[PDB]
Amino acid sequence: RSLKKGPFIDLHLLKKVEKAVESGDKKPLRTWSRRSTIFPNMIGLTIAVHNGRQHVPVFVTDEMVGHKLGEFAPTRTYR
Amino acid sequence: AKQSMKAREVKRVALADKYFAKRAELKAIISDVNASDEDRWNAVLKLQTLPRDSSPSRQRNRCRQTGRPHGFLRKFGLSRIKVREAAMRGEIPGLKKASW
Amino acid sequence: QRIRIRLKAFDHRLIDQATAEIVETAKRTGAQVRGPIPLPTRKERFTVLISPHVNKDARDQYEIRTHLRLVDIVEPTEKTVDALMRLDLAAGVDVQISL
Amino acid sequence: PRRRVIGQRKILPDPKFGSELLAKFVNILMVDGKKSTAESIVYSALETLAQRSGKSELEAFEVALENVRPTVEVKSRRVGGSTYQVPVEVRPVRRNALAMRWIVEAARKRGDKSMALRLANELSDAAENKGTAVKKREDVHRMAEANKAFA
Amino acid sequence: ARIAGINIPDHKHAVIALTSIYGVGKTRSKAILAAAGIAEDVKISELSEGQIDTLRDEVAKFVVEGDLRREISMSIKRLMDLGCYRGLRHRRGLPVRGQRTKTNARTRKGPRKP
Amino acid sequence: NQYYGTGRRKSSAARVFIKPGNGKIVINQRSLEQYFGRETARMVVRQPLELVDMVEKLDLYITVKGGGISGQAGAIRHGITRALMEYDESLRSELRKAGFVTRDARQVERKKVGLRKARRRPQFSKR
Amino acid sequence: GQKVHPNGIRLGIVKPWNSTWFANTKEFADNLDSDFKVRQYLTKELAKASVSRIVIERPAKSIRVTIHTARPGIVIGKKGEDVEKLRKVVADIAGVPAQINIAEVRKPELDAKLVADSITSQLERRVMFRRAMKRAVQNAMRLGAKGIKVEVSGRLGGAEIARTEWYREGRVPLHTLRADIDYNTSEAHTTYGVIGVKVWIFKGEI
RNA sequence: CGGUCCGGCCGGGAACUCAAAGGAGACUGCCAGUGAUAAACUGGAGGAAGGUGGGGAUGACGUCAAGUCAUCAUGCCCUUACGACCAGGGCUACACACGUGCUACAAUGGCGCAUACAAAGAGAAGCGACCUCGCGAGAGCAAGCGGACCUCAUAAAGUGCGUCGUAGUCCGGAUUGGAGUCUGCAACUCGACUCCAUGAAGUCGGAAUCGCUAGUAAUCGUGGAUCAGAAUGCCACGGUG
Repeated sequence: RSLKKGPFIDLHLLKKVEKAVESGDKKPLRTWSRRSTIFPNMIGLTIAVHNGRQHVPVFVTDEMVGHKLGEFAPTRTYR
Repeated sequence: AKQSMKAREVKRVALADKYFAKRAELKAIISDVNASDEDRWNAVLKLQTLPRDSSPSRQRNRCRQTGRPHGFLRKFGLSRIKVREAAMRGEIPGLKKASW
Repeated sequence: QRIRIRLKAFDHRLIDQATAEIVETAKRTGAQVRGPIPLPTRKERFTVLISPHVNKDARDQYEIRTHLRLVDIVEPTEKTVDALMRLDLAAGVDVQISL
Repeated sequence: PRRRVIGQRKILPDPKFGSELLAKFVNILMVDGKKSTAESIVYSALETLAQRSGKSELEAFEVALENVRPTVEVKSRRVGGSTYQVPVEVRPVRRNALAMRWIVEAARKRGDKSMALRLANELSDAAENKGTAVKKREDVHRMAEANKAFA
Repeated sequence: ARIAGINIPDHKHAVIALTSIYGVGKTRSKAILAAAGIAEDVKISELSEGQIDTLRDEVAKFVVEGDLRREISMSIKRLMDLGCYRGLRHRRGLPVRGQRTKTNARTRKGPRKP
Repeated sequence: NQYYGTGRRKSSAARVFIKPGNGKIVINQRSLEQYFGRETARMVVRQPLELVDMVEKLDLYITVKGGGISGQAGAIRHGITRALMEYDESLRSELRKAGFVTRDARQVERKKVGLRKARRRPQFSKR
Repeated sequence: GQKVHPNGIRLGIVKPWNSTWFANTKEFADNLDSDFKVRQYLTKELAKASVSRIVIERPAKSIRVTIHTARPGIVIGKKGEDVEKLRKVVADIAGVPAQINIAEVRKPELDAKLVADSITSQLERRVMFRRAMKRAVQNAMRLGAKGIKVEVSGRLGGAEIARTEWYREGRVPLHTLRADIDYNTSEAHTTYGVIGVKVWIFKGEI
């Protein structure tokens, strides 16, 4: 629901992703930017998204492109 | 309010005067113009490298005397309580109790 | 050309005194005066809670009345212009000079 | 009104017929301050209830009112620890008010298409001494005859 | 009669009768009747069969029928299998679009149970 | 010559000029039927010159601002009564007894703090 | 019940405003804050000068302050050096050039602000509150006041349970808007907390 | 009264609406009757208004150790932390219970086209017209306006014609899917709005209970504060009544 003038992604996460893909398979990416959009060059990486207390590991697939990172890290515990 | 809250507001006002007065206006102009560089204006990434407190939307209007963040009035720059205190003492020009 | 004067104040007695002073300054100078035309009063209103905590039903309603007067001089002799441009009026009165 | 003796407000006459009865009927039928909406309903109903009989309009409306007008009603009373129902004589103004209110509530409790049709049918039934308005008047008179001992 | 949308629309004003198709609202019904050449206030009766064939030819342009149900089921299933926030809200029958769950979730939660 | 009268109601103010002789009524460059589609509004406007027998004996030129249909009709009635008293001044008793010379001072009551309307108070719960 | 502020209810009826400038929305809050800072500095600096009222008016591009005091020689000082020092910092606070006038309070026993200040000073000197209240009432009444009542509240005499006490002489018609009622308050900061003093002085009607 | 592109628009006029300053006016003042020849009460005249004309502000001594130490001020505890900075999250959870509201269950109505009549307000890091593009939210360009001048800003119920014909419907709009707009560094948790699609419950509500005496209730729109954005709340305004 952001305008159609381009998606948003935090710059530090962008540079982390480029350094991770250019250097081959790496460790999970620890990030707090739940608001960043999942881009096609992140397919294959597992980003550890902060959820408030932990960094939830999220293995990115082609079906996730377009979502925000926080959509795969629930912040509230309910049983 | 605490002293740290007032200091935060002061710092935010200062940062908003420093950066967002010219630099961020320029960047948001580059971001909103449809005629310019629909591919790599690079303005969107540069807008987030600026401090967050430089955004004027992060400022909260507080009473100029107590720092209260609720019940603010832009006409007087005071919260409702201090507005009433100054009004009853005759320190706000022209302001008086209304009836109709 | 012609000069119109817009007077603003919170007290109507004060703005009437200022307008009287202006029309005497002009007429005693020998210019013609159209006015003073009482323009509508802009009364801002404010409703505030009078309680420190809750008690929302307890409120005070205040208001500020802004009084407006319009004074026009059709042929402003240099006498009239430099006479009114150095007039001494009350502190609580705002004067505009449009040419 | 604990002490208040109160006068009377000025009701305007009907624009079409010049009757205060019809004006109060429109007032009773009106909802949400929609007087123009109620006047069209009343006028359509009076027209439809005119050709049927033959005695113009106002006359048909008065004939319908004559059958719904209650002469005596009961007033609840708490004296002997139980429900006392003293039959009191109804005043003419309250008579007309009750008749009109009953006719309106009976017309609104009908299955016809439009309120004009419901009103026309209710008034025709009342002129024929039947319907639910006449039913309510007979109910009230029955309840008064039952408690006649408490006058 | 019957349409390429199997469903059988009632015999009433064409603009409202075409709404019975799953996927055709009022706007799309008006658009179908406009692109076909049929008036909106004419009933489904009084319509020639050549005119109903025309309406079928126009409704064939839209994905409006069990096909649309399939595309909606596919999207909700993708959400649920992805495990995103909306997927979890769909799994538990809770409001998906930010509505409050403290009170007033009766459409998604159904009749209340103690 | 013209006989003038100013009528007012809730928010309306009608300027009524009457002239000797015809059945013409012009409200805001429109006829009475054109201006007032509501029959009560026409009955109210025609009302004062019915006690005084004027069918085609007076020409009315009316302008009216503010208010709604009924407020404007009452303002026109008030102005017509005033112009008629200016015209004859012996019709005073009749228009008094009819109740037309009285200015209806019923204005909308203001909204008050803590109330949903002028008098409508919020729903009260005890337990 | 809670009472209306007797000064604010009479503003424009029989009471003048203490700030008499005009400004639009742009400069209204700035002028209000600058007036507050000026009045605060003046009240802190002239604490021992018996200052009862600070009237602030803003001509076209300046500010002039009128200080109503019962000790004008103290505010002015030898060769006006003190009032000059006051003006030179009022000009800094307000930003615009400043001017200061000194108005004498001829009868300090009839000014509610000065009476309240006297009572709070006595309370802080550990003076019995009843004595101070009655002395204030007597001094005001023998000087021709039509009426006066003073009220003190909160841990009077070091009491553990707070109490409100008020003395009244003459006539104090708080419901008459035509009544010239001089009202002001003050707080005494003692070892047991704050004691609030309120003074009403009636000087006739119209 | 002349002129007119028919628009108070332009000469003009100062009449009227209105603007806003001053004044008049209502006092049981007058008449009659009742009444302790009193206070008063009932009615009448005149009058725009009649009996404190309507509404508001105005809240006595005190009561509830009533509310607020989290507006503020103020008489035990912490201090390399109970202080301070930051990012993310939460205050938005959800088996359930209650209070206050909005929308409905329809025909005194829904929809479509045409058309009439308000008041009160706000506006300069603001209101933003006209024109162009867009189905629309909006976008581009760009006047005027610190404003009885310009903008917000098309009042809506109403009225005329047509249709629907008592059905879970051309009622109702919940919910959900897809596509977008704008603000904002940033709409995932957790924004508002638009378009297409879908079309829950609901057919008048048990015990019980609330508001309101006249321009009131009921109903219909309008504006403002807070505010980058976010009103079904609050505060105000008028229409019908």
